[PDB]
Amino acid sequence: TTSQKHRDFVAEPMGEKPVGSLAGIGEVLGKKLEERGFDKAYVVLGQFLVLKKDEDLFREWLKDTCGANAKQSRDCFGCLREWCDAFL
Amino acid sequence: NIQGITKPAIRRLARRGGVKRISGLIYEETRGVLKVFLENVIRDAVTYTEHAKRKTVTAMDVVYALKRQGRTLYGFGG
Amino acid sequence: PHRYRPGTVALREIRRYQKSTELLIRKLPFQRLVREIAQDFKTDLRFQSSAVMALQEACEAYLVGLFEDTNLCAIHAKRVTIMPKDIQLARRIRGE
Amino acid sequence: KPHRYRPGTVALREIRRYQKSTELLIRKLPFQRLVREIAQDFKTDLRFQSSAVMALQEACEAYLVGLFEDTNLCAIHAKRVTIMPKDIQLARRIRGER
DNA sequence: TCGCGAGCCAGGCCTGAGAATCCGGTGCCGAGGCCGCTCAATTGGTCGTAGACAGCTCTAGCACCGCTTAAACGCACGTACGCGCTGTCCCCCGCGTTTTAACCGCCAAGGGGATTACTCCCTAGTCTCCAGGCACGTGTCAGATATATACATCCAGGCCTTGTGTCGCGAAATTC
DNA sequence: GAATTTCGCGACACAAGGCCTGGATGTATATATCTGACACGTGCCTGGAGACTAGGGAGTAATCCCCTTGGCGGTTAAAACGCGGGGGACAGCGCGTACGTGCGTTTAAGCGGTGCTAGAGCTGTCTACGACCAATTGAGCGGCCTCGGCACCGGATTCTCAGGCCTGGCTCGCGA
Repeated sequence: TTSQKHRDFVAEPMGEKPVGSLAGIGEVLGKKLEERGFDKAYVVLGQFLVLKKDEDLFREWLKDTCGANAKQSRDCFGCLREWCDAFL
Repeated sequence: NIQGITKPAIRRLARRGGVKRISGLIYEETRGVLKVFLENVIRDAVTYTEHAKRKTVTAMDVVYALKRQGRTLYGFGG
Repeated sequence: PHRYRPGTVALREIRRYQKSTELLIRKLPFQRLVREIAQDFKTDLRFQSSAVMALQEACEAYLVGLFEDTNLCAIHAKRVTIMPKDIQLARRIRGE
Repeated sequence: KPHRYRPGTVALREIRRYQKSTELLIRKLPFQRLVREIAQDFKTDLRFQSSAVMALQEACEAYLVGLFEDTNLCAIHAKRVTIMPKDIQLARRIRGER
């Protein structure tokens, strides 16, 4: 159901975790998002919040920003939504 | 006046049929079904009556309206 | 207090109603329903009393048969409670 | 590596094919022999016009097709896809044939 | 793993509360009988014809034969789905209390159903005419059949990605 | 403080899911051929059509009365509502066996031709049989009465669902 990295990220406040710690984001995608400018987890969190938690818009932006596919975007969106539900 | 078919009345009708447990949406469905069937009987009864130049829908007209649709009714004949 | 588990009162009612034969719809609500439905085809119709009696007997028998078939459908699907989908299937198979 | 459809697709191809055509689906001679066999139970030495046997076969096929449509509705009602003898018996019992 | 304390659940004994049934009594109104009538069934005769019977024609239903191949049959194999089971939850059911309008008897009015008489025009019946449509023969093009071709589709293989496990080696703890 | 060794890091590797790409397959599509079934022309003859008549069926008014609608006052039985709860609906998961899939083999269905004769079909005769009408009378329908089978009511007696309590075995858990 849920990856272990997802559980580790959702368990505790993100604080200063690097963007590569996000569920569904590997080294390549993390590097790409850093190159675009998004170098921290909370930056992606804020970008998610700006889109008012819309699943389709978040996944489409992620896809157009680094080339993530359905599974990676789904995992990242689920992790971020659960983090918001647990801390936000 | 279709709400005149009271929910306990439909419950009793089901009890006669051998039903044991009744859902909740059933009541509106039964009212709809009863409305349709009553329309389809009274239409033919009224047509028979309009034919004979009467203003009273006698019993034989209702018996014939049923007899057309295959549900022969005994006891009112007539 | 003393209170039956649900299901037994249903069986007592089942036997009581399958033993007797009186009408199961109160007469006056049904009479007003019949007049309301006929009011759209002819305006000044007066029903003989026995005509309304026959209409009511036919409606009760039709509904009892319908609930018999619906109960067969419901028991078919490993349930005990009928549902609108059961009635819709019974009417669909019957030819309506 | 071999071509082998998943169980389910060949059924749909056959369904489309047999719902698009109109020819008779029971071989003629077995049915004719069955009809004569049944008829011999009532009065012996009867002769059948060929058109009569054809009409009988058309009626039987249409009846079975209708029966299977209603049986399939009953089976889907029980949240299955297989039709079973209890499905056929229920369809007939509701239709009033038994 | 056993001894032993303690509690949880399975099943039977027993009872109680409520329902179904059996018994008796009263009364009541509907079924069964009796009389008057009247008209529908009966009987007898006549007569027109529906169809029973005999006979001939000729069509198609039956039986048979042989050949070809479409389809049924048997077998093996894979997988997917029907059945069993469990856990969840919610929503009909059982009951008590309140409300309400169905039911019953009575009234009265008159709308219209049913009956009868008179009238007239609509239709069955017959005759005479004639052409609309049926049976037959003859032509031609719509669809059957084939052929190849182009393309949509199903399903498998290939490559990218993330996630994860793991072991030699860095970083730190421990003893001499 | 040094050597060594255990825990954690990065390279190495692997596994699962998704996206890209292609072949085999079936379906759609265009082009050609051909043949038999539909469309058309024609003779005739039987059924449709026009005229005219007689009479009976239906229309329409007049009239009676019955029974349907409306309304009212009491009285309840029954509907309406709410709430606690427990059992049923529903989703989910696992399995194994049973049904779909495909391939080689047999088999018998289907197509063709022939032979024939039993029986469908059509026609001719004429006799038994059913319509029709007049007279008649007794079977059956309308109305009145009565009395007893049954509805109704009360009151016992047995039956049935439920549960509470006790007995019994089972299980859980800590230490030797």
